[PDB]
Amino acid sequence: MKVIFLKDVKGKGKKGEIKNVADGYANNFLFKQGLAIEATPANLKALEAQK
Ligand SMILES: [Zn+2]
Ligand SMILES: [Zn+2]
Ligand SMILES: [Zn+2]
Ligand SMILES: [Zn+2]
Repeated sequence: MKVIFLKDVKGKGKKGEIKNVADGYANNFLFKQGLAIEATPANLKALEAQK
């Protein structure tokens, strides 16, 4: 699934990147720890507002 990285995650992604990752890794690690959010239209809008 496509995510937006909020923080660098070594080996996986860098803050600001939008990219595809394994679903289990997004669900159980990235989302759980606030390291990325789902790359939905709503989230991109909200994120751009908060930047
Ligand atoms: Zn999926
Ligand atoms: Zn940082
Ligand atoms: Zn970095
Ligand atoms: Zn946010």
